[PDB]
Amino acid sequence: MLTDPIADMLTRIRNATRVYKESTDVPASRFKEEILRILAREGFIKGYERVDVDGKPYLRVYLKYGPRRQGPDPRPEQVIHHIRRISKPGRRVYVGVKEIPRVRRGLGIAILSTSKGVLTDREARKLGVGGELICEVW
Amino acid sequence: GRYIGPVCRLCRREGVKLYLKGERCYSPKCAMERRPYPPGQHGQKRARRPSDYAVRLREKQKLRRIYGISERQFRNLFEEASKKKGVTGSVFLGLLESRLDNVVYRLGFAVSRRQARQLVRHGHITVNGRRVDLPSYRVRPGDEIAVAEKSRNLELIRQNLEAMKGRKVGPWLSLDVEGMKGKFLRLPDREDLALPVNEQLVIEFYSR
Amino acid sequence: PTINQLVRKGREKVRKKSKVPALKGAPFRRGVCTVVRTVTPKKPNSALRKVAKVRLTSGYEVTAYIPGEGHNLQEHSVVLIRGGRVKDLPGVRYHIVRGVYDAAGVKDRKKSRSKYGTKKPKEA
Amino acid sequence: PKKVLTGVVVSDKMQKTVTVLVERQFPHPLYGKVIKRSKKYLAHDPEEKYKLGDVVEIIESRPISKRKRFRVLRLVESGRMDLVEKYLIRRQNYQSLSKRGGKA
Amino acid sequence: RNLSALKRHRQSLKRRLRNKAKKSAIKTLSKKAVQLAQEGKAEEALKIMRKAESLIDKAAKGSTLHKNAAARRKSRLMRKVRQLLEAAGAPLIGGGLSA
Amino acid sequence: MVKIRLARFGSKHNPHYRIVVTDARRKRDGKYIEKIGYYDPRKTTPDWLKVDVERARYWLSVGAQPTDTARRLLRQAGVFRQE
RNA sequence: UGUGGACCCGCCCCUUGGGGUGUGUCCAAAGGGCUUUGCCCGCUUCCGGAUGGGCCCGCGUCCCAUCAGCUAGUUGGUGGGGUAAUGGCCCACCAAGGCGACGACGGGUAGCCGGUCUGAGAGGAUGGCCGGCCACAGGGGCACUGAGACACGGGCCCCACUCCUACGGGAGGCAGCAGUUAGGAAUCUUCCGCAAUGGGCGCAAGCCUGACGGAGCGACGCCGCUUGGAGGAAGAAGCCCUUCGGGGUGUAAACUCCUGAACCCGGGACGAAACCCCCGACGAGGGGACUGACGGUACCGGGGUAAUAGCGCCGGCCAACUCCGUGCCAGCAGCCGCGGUAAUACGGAGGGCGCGAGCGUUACCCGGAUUCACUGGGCGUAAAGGGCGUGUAGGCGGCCUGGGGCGUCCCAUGUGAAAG
Ligand SMILES: [Mg+2]
Ligand SMILES: [Mg+2]
Ligand SMILES: [Mg+2]
Ligand SMILES: [Mg+2]
Ligand SMILES: [Mg+2]
Ligand SMILES: [Mg+2]
Ligand SMILES: [Mg+2]
Ligand SMILES: [Mg+2]
Ligand SMILES: [Mg+2]
Ligand SMILES: [Mg+2]
Ligand SMILES: [Mg+2]
Ligand SMILES: [Mg+2]
Ligand SMILES: [Mg+2]
Ligand SMILES: [Mg+2]
Ligand SMILES: [Mg+2]
Ligand SMILES: [Mg+2]
Ligand SMILES: [Mg+2]
Ligand SMILES: [Mg+2]
Ligand SMILES: [Mg+2]
Ligand SMILES: [Mg+2]
Ligand SMILES: [Mg+2]
Ligand SMILES: [Mg+2]
Ligand SMILES: [Mg+2]
Ligand SMILES: [Mg+2]
Ligand SMILES: [Mg+2]
Ligand SMILES: [Mg+2]
Ligand SMILES: [Mg+2]
Ligand SMILES: [Mg+2]
Ligand SMILES: [Mg+2]
Ligand SMILES: [Mg+2]
Ligand SMILES: [Mg+2]
Ligand SMILES: [Mg+2]
Ligand SMILES: [Mg+2]
Ligand SMILES: [Mg+2]
Ligand SMILES: [Mg+2]
Ligand SMILES: [Mg+2]
Ligand SMILES: [Mg+2]
Ligand SMILES: [Mg+2]
Ligand SMILES: [Mg+2]
Ligand SMILES: [Mg+2]
Ligand SMILES: [Mg+2]
Ligand SMILES: [Mg+2]
Ligand SMILES: [Mg+2]
Ligand SMILES: [Mg+2]
Ligand SMILES: [Mg+2]
Ligand SMILES: [Mg+2]
Ligand SMILES: [Mg+2]
Ligand SMILES: [Mg+2]
Ligand SMILES: [Mg+2]
Ligand SMILES: [Mg+2]
Ligand SMILES: [Mg+2]
Ligand SMILES: [Mg+2]
Ligand SMILES: [Mg+2]
Ligand SMILES: [Zn+2]
Repeated sequence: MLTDPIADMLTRIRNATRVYKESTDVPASRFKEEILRILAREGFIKGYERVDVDGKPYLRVYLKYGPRRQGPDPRPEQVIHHIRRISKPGRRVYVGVKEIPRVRRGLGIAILSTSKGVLTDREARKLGVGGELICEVW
Repeated sequence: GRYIGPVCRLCRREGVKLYLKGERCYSPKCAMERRPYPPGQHGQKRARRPSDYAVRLREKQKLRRIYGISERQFRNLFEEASKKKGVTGSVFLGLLESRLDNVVYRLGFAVSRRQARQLVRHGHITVNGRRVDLPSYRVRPGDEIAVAEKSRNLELIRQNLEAMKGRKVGPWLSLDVEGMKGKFLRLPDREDLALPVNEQLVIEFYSR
Repeated sequence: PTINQLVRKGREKVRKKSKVPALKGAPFRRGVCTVVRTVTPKKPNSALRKVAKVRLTSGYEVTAYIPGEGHNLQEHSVVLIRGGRVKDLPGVRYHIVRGVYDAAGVKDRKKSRSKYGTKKPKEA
Repeated sequence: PKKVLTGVVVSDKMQKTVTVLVERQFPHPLYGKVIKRSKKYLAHDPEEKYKLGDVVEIIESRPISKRKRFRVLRLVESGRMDLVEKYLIRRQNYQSLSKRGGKA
Repeated sequence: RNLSALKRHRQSLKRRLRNKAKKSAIKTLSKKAVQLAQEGKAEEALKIMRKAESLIDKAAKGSTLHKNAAARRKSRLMRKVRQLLEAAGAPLIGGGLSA
Repeated sequence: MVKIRLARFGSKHNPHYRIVVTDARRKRDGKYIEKIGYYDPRKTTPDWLKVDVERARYWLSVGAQPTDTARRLLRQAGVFRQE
């Protein structure tokens, strides 16, 4: 059993991208999908689609990179240079609207889970609500 | 403790021409002439590459040396500029320039700063009417800095104000050589002051 | 350590050991001599460093040091202690204040006169 | 407002008095983790109407004795000795850490 | 030395004595009644209870008992007497007792 | 009883009181019940005595007793003027 | 006398002893002054306000587990005592309980707070002055009187100590101001005034008020100010260094002129207008009267003299170097390290850097020290994985739906004194 499914998915992606995979698979759960729906919209990934493997529900996440660079090590830049888990079991984190952090002077995001649903640090700020600071991406 | 000692000796150790002497410093004999090297038995010997530190320690000594102010006061003013909104340098310099003794020198009632400082201490100066014998008095925008009435007949004040006829004054200031009055129009902008100092290094020295 | 562990035991604020039990850690402490023997420097050095055994008011009998070119301390000389070790004499952690009590101040001293307790020379 | 608390009846070995164990969750002041914590209040039961495993509300009352400054307000849900259980066992291993011979 | 605050002490003792006396009475008569009633003395029992009630309310007149201290006193009395006459009493003088 | 009096708040040789409702027993510059004004004896500013006749009246009505000086300052502000 | 209120009981409304009502019982008082035949100051009972306070509750509040089990008034009843009042607060009787690793009990240390200092912050440290609360008034116990005390300048007893002792027997308590003495590295005047603010009492006049308002002493702290300004040699003398030509101190001085701290003379405060008194009603309102400790002080005006400088440092860190003396000596030394012969490091000197009525030292607190790491650390070989396992409490939990809404989030509102 995974101790933290969300921290798992965030990683499957972190890992997949360093070897420049085409897409990685993560077991499926609504919450996980809601998160993807954001990476997707915020442009951190090409997108995700629901598949099945050996009968079990997964979430094919199609990753995104940059252009093949020039010089030694022509490996593309990362779209997702960073994707780190914050509120975790054993150490939950909750922020008030006036406390939602501003990721990378704005250039990045933060995904909270509010009672108004999963949202980015702007989306939530705008709706004027805070919640559990799920992760941080940039 | 306003120093009270050799002043052309400070221009020499400063490498830069400091006009903390007023007259004389404007005529071939400034001591800086025929001795652009620091005062001392080793003055002329070749200098060693000053340490990042020194470069700032000197730079501050220069600025402060100019307005002839104690480090005690100089610091407390800098710190005040640290709290105010705006480029600390622009506020620091503006604040140093608001000193009554300094303003007096500007309006030319005195050839130097130390002469001005005395003209302040001996009541020869007036702010908006009443006198003020505090060199540190801060002149805000809109004050009329004049010469003490019962003082306008002093030989030192005559030839000093006479030499101001025809001479232009800082843009932020206003002078009326007739009635011997003056006007602190506005806090000078960095631009307005052309000091031989990079305050940036100063903000850095007090940032240790 | 896990958060649970920290929550469980937390971190430990380690304390500071006073390297000068001049008790009450007071600025200075008064004492009377007992011995005025001389001592020999540590490894790298050699000389005849001057030391005094002071029986402090703080109920402490400790070794002080007598700084300066030369002194005048004897058996029952009351002196003032100030703390400050001597890196060449292990066990000598306190300095004795020249110019206080029976401790005369270094005569004919022009430089660091403030220390060594010596009045301004009346240069005519 | 007279404070109202909710806990489990861990004991009724008293005449008109029940021990109510109340729990409380909250973030750690420095470590953030949401920690648990509890305290037992001696509630007043004049008609000894409540028994072990009853979850009752407790209400801030005017003093009935030392230790007793609370009265049993009502019943929330009954019959859950599963809770009493824990409290009991937490006490179980207690008397097994000293000089008794290690016999527990 | 010397401080005429001694006058205060001097006075407190006369007060201390005056108070002490009014109470002794009350207590002494209060028992008296809690006794006749205890023995079912319908009339003479209430009777005294009435005088007690009085010295009580009276003590409260000034600063002996005062407050609701007198009130307690009375309550405990009219209470006890009524419950002790609960042995075939039948209140006769009907002092401080309601039908 | 409760009172309306002054509380010394200036500085040496620079007295500035603070017309205030306090309990008769408290300190002078102690903890007050409510501030209702201020007064500058040396009248160094065109504004050397503000009062708030409303509040002043509230307390008078419920028992507050004013010092002689305080009553003077209250009157100057017309706390008791009924005309 | 009974407006009323107290108590028993009943009923009603409330709902832990709140409010109402009925019968019965119980309970009031003080007089004084005149502008004397009615005003004033008081008095009594009751309801209410206002202010102050008691008691109770949730949560928070240092170190050691080399302190792990503690308790019998202990825990809870019933009845009583007691109190303004709840309560083992106390008591009689009954029941057998209560508390603890979410650290009981024990040991150590400590008055708590608003705040203060320091830190980018999180945090660390701290609680002096001023304000709030609490506790104590030589040590221990106790109650009396009172609206209130278990009462710092009230009382009683025991104890320790000191003065009186016609030796039986007494009298005392500065942690109130000032002062003395002792301890210590160290902490002030046996001050002036009640003028002002505040307090007690008095109808008032007024009295009392070491609360307070002032002065005094101490660079102890902070801020302001001074010891001068301008001109003055391709540069005195002296001291210094010298590749002996020179180079340095230095425009510094001398010296000319100018302003003129100190100090002298004249004037001279604000803080004070109320209380009181007269008119008016002892009201609103108007009129007058007395009242400054600080102080002849501040401040104003006139006159008027060039009129204190010091301390630290100059090997790297760290701003500033030469000569001489000394020779592992004498000595320096925060750390690294300097001295056994040509020491930028000792001592002196000239010179120089720093700061300046101060400068340096010692002690102590935060910082730098992400060097206890929550923000913000680690454990193969640097300090660090438990010799291994079983599994107790505990921490932690996969995918979908529903209820609840404790955690979490949001809104409004109350609170968050003053000082800072
Ligand atoms: Mg030291
Ligand atoms: Mg005496
Ligand atoms: Mg008797
Ligand atoms: Mg009646
Ligand atoms: Mg009734
Ligand atoms: Mg009822
Ligand atoms: Mg009735
Ligand atoms: Mg009469
Ligand atoms: Mg037991
Ligand atoms: Mg009772
Ligand atoms: Mg009982
Ligand atoms: Mg018993
Ligand atoms: Mg303990
Ligand atoms: Mg203590
Ligand atoms: Mg830090
Ligand atoms: Mg700060
Ligand atoms: Mg802080
Ligand atoms: Mg604190
Ligand atoms: Mg305090
Ligand atoms: Mg109290
Ligand atoms: Mg004593
Ligand atoms: Mg009493
Ligand atoms: Mg006394
Ligand atoms: Mg002594
Ligand atoms: Mg007075
Ligand atoms: Mg008065
Ligand atoms: Mg000159
Ligand atoms: Mg002259
Ligand atoms: Mg008077
Ligand atoms: Mg009249
Ligand atoms: Mg009038
Ligand atoms: Mg003149
Ligand atoms: Mg001179
Ligand atoms: Mg250097
Ligand atoms: Mg020698
Ligand atoms: Mg030295
Ligand atoms: Mg050598
Ligand atoms: Mg050195
Ligand atoms: Mg040397
Ligand atoms: Mg720093
Ligand atoms: Mg740290
Ligand atoms: Mg490490
Ligand atoms: Mg090894
Ligand atoms: Mg190892
Ligand atoms: Mg192993
Ligand atoms: Mg091992
Ligand atoms: Mg082992
Ligand atoms: Mg669980
Ligand atoms: Mg789950
Ligand atoms: Mg659910
Ligand atoms: Mg909730
Ligand atoms: Mg508010
Ligand atoms: Mg505030
Ligand atoms: Zn020059």
